[PDB]
Amino acid sequence: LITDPRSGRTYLKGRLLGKGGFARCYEATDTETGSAYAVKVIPQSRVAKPHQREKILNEIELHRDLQHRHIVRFSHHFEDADNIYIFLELCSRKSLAHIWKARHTLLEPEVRYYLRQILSGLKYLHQRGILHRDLKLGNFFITENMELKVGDFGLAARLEPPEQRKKTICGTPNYVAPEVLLRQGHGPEADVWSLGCVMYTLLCGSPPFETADLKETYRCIKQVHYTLPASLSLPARQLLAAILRASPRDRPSIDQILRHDFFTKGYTPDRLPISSCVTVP
Ligand SMILES: CC[C@@H]1[C@@H]2NN=CN2c2cnc(Nc3ccc(C(=O)NC4CC4)cc3OC)nc2N1C1CCCC1
Repeated sequence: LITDPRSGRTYLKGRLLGKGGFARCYEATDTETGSAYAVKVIPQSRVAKPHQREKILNEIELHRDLQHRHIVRFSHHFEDADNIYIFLELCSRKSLAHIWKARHTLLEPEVRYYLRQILSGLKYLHQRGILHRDLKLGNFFITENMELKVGDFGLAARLEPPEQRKKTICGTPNYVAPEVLLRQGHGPEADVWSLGCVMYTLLCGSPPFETADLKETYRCIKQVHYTLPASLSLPARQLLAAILRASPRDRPSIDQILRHDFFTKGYTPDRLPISSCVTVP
């Protein structure tokens, strides 16, 4: 159907892109200009409580001015008594979670190709004093040009000193850093850890601390108990080992990650073919 603001400007809702607690996403085209967006439709009732209202407002607040080629462009939002409509950059090639579901694994140059873009995106965020806090495949949006845009600022936060930062446990369990599980909160090092998990998932097929239970995963994270498949290259295993460190201060910075042999000695394609979304390039 149609969506509209205070100006009466209409937008045609296309296909449902996805759901997940608690927003429905659609492709939305402006009726008068044809401008396409990825619209997050949030029911007002699901964000009526203060904590849920604050989460939604923070996402909008932090996402608003973010201008980087490796960051989803926030377009605009508006709201009525029923919904909150968040208009975001539509990325025609879905997400790395969609590609991962189709592929299971990516080849080393592909992982390197996406990791560079993710790191470029994250660096921009970190330089702006914003922590993503929810780095996962599901949050890396792919355009028609096979350009990765880091998205979903639903858990984004202002980077705060250790003593000041909220000590809340949040973020996708398979990607969450041990200091977060230890109620020390998220620092830039927690985003770096999530990237180590991203890298591992893309190379091996599954998150490194994935188990049957959440409790067991949390124990595996805290003890940094995971297996490095023998088939991954030495620079890939070296980088995964440097990144997946229990102590946040022992982890490399984004600049250090990018100066590691995995990136410096490895082949990075200038572009990946569209076909790589569903099958080996
Ligand atoms: C709009 C919400 C987020 C997002 N946040 N920031 C940018 N975002 C997105 C940008 N582009 C897209 N693209 C798409 C995602 C899934 C599909 C897809 O076909 N989904 C099939 C299961 C029905 C198609 C997309 O574009 C044609 N999704 C976004 N997503 C997806 C998250 C899950 C649903 C949409």
